[PDB]
Amino acid sequence: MHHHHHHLVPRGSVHHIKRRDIVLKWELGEGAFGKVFLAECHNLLPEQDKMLVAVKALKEASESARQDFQREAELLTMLQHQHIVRFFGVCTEGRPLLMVFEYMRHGDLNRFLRSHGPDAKLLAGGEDGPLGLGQLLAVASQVAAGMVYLAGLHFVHRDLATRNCLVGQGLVVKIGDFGLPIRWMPPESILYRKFTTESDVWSFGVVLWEIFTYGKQPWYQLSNTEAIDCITQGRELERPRACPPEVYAIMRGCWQREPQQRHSIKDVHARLQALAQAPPVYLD
Ligand SMILES: Cn1cnc(-c2ccc(OC3CCN(C(=O)Cc4ccc(OC(F)(F)F)cc4)CC3)c(C(N)=O)c2)c1
Repeated sequence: MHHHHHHLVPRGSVHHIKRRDIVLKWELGEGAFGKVFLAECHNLLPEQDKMLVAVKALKEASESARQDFQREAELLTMLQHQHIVRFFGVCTEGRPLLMVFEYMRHGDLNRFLRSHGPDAKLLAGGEDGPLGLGQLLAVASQVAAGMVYLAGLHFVHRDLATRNCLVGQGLVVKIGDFGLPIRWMPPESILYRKFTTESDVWSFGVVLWEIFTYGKQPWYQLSNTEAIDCITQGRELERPRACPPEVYAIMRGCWQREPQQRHSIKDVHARLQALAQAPPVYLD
């Protein structure tokens, strides 16, 4: 499993939550493996007597999982930043074993982008304004910030996509993981299964494309095989209509064929916070 996070050592202890303090309300979507519930958490934070959390319940017993659960929990207690989905602690009192996370009310970034995009009405007869340049750049900057954090910990995500980012209380974007993302992968990751900080910056560039297409499928016009072919052949995703050349220049910097030629996430977030600060002059 996380043999790729073996080098990481958490200094702090895992917080244990009592069963009683967790009051499950109803499921958050269609959780795979676990299923995720929205729950009321008692005595977790002093300021908020009964706060809202996302609770992931583990499916299987056996030291195989019980051991994995403990390592996943330990690593998560270590990952604490404004742009990383917060982990609160675990519950071991009886079965199933629970993992408690911060509630992100607007769900994943992909649906969010789709629902705040030009094709929104086409994606909903369902319920029934497109996110502006600054709004898109804020999202883009928030994600890069999470990636600058993880690179600081020598942590490789391996699955950075808008589907794995979450939106919360007032357009706050945080990187998480819902658990082969070939379309977001660089050629060294496809062919040689080599995942580094450089592999993650490429995926960030794909995330940037996803943001500026309002959740469109990377290589949508291609099958999985067709996509692998174009990635290894050196083909780059076309600059979205919504994307200014200034933002496209960053994606291209992430997609540099040679990993050691790819633009650092520090430089990427820096450039993104600067454009996010003053949106560039762009007209379609
Ligand atoms: C409107 N709506 C419909 N569904 C939702 C919804 C569904 C599931 C949710 O919870 C799950 C998200 C996915 N998970 C995580 O992201 C854990 C993780 C953290 C860091 C992390 O580290 C790192 F580095 F990758 F970021 C890895 C995993 C599990 C928990 C939430 C929520 N967090 O409120 C919201 C909202």
